[PDB]
Amino acid sequence: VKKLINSQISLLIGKGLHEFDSLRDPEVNDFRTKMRQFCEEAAAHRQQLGWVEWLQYSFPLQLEPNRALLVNVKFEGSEESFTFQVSTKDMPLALMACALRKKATVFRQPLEQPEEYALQVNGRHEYLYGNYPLCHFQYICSCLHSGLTPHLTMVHSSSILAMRDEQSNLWSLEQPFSIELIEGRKVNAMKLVVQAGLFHGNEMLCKTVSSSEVNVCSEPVWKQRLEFDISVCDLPRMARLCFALYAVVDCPIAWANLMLFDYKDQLKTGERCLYMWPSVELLNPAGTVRGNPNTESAAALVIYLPEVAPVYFPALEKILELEEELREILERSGELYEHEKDLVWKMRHEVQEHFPEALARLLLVTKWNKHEDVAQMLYLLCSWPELPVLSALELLDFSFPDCYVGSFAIKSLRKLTDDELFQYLLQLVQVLKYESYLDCELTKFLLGRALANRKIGHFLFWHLRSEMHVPSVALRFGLIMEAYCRGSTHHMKVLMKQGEALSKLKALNDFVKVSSQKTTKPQTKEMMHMCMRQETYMEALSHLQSPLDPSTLLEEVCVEQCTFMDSKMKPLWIMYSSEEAGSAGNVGIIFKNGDDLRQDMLTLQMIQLMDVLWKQEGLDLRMTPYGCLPTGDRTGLIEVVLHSDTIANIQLNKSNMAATAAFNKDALLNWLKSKNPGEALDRAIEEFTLSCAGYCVATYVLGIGDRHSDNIMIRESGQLFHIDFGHFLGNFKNRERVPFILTYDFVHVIQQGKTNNSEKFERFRGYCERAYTILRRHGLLFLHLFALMRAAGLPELSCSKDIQYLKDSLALGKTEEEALKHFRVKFNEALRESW
Ligand SMILES: CN1CCN(c2nc3ccccc3cc2Cn2nc(-c3ccc4nc(N)sc4c3)c3c(N)ncnc32)CC1
Repeated sequence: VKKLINSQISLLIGKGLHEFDSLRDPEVNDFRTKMRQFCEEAAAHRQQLGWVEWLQYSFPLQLEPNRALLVNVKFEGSEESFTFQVSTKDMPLALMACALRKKATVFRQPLEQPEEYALQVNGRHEYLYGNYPLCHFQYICSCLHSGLTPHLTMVHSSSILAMRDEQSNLWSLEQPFSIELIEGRKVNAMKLVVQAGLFHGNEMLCKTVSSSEVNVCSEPVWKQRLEFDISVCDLPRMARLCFALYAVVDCPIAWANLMLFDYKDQLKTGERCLYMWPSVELLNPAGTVRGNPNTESAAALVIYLPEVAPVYFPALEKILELEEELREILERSGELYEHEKDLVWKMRHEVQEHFPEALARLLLVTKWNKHEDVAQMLYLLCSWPELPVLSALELLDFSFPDCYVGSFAIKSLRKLTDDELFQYLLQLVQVLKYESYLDCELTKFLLGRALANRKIGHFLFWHLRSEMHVPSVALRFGLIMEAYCRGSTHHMKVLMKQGEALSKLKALNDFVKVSSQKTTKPQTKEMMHMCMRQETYMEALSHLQSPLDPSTLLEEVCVEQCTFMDSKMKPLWIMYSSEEAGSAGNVGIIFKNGDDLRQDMLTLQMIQLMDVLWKQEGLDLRMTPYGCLPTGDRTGLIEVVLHSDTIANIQLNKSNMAATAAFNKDALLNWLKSKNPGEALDRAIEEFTLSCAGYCVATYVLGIGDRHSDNIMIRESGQLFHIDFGHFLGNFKNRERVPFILTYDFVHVIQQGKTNNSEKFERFRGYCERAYTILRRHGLLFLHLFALMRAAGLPELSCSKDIQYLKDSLALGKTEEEALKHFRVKFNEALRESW
């Protein structure tokens, strides 16, 4: 039975656990046991929560960032149901009470308090409970805007408890620092050099040193000594040694990095063999500090770590043993001349006292290649007041490589609400890539939070699982997933069911790719349907939680509605229905295989954020942040938005449609008039107008380029949205400066199909201005989030030039005033550009 579990984990994570063992490694071996402990105790806590608490773990509320309402309620065993009039201001308890009083009369009354129940959304993994107005609940909202009547089910507490039950599991060393560079094993055309250097973060702890010029063979021999311009007793606990190997007459060949203190803080010695990574300013301090696992093909560099006695980096305990100014004027870019830094350092007790939020600026002027300077910084750190989340996020960057610091950030991040934490999860994962060691505060934090909230849990898994084909993080992520599963047996089973669907989806897609190159779509579609109709398909692809959103259930797959697009990577359109969920169960997914959805996922998340900030301030721009999740190697899912189309498509202005325009510009409006007759039209134009304003501003600020009519969509409701985001930050395909954009087809619709409507247009103008100004108030939030993502190795997000795009598009350089004028400048341009 333990064997079975183990083998299912292996299948889930996509890498056998025997591959962990066979490395014979203390770091790994300790990670696995210590974490297993951690996670299982979390299982223990969970399996004894109160029923409500369980609900919060297992189906977290989905909330919003008056008038009368129709609701249909039913109880768990019967199909008999009741349809109340309720108030959107009513608490769920009120509704439950009504449902009880209705139960008690039909079924003549005993009768059992409302506080025993929770309302489940029919045919979804969603519930409604807690002291909230009914329309604070996302699902309730959905229905309101879209006409529909809420279908809920009274679930008694003991039913929930049955659920909970079924899911049970030294400064003494002054000499300079030297290594020996012996030899290697590898390929090129000339002469070979290695250069070395010591980094603490992006910072060099002294001048790098080079190798002497050796002939271009395959098994080079230096046997060199290499002494660095720092004392040994100075090295900071996080000192990072970096090499680059290249040829010369420059040809980069490979790189390699390691920590100088092992993970139990022992200064390392003596011999290391270094299995290097292929080669893409040659030095790469950010890159993984574990070696290439391709040990039969990686160039290897043997080095030697001299002995100097054993020596353990000091305990904190020891570390801790060791004018009327203008400093404010300097305290507001953040790059600064030398005297300026010396000031900060001198003033550092004042910064802790009267500018606690300047921690970061101080960490950067602090002298990490001087142990003394480090101990006082730390001294100060140990009594430093906690920081707001936004400063914490700043601290997570590569620039702050020290563990004590790392830990203080987590210490500030702990007050994250589950909803905020979810908003940043993508970033906190990509950051694991910077970790020096396996066992770390962050991982523990992520594991702890995942284990306490099944949705964090769900998405952590997929973020991790989607990078398994990436050698440099295969080991770390595989280990984290493993831990996670030890903490959740039942979830592991739910997630396997998802991997299986994915798997078949991959098989089905490959067959589609083949069949299509030997026949007509119609023919291929009928084949697709047949292969789907096989039991093993029918069964694998049905009854699962959607990896795009676990609260959506994909019940029965409607084969007659499935298809593929005949072009490119042949994506799959797979549709579901569910008797239980009624209309709400009619959902679809799109399976893409051959593209990289990572950058789309990032963009749509910045758009989701943008919406939340706008909403937090009372502006709902009617955005469509649809689900998009990479799940494997150039593989992932995209949520289907029903009742929508592409602009381009509506503009094929095909005869014998409702939309038959005499002039092409009418096409778009014709279509809305057909989807929104008589009185309904006014609504749709308004929707169109708000969504258009959001996407105008989000695409501008993000530098989303390559925008055709075939990657912009409208919903029958009026809402316009952008899809397919493959180039951003001006990086259209090299790097331009996309203007604000404004299609004339849209200005037509905003103005209700009239040539002048300054009235309607100048509203629109305001929307834009507003959406724009709010974003700016959270400029840093974007800056810090985009900074953390430089870790993903997204090729359109590599460097300084990339994030620059944002500072500018947001003009965080200018003031509340001059930003807005400057904005209007590029708005009227875009305007007069509309022919
Ligand atoms: C026929 N109508 C409705 C179905 N339709 C589509 N059928 C497809 C069949 C197989 C594969 C993809 C299809 C895409 C569409 C149009 N379309 N494209 C998308 C879409 C959305 C996002 C997205 N991101 C990428 N990187 S590619 C991509 C494609 C889409 C969506 N999310 N929801 C609903 N319809 C969508 C075109 C217009």
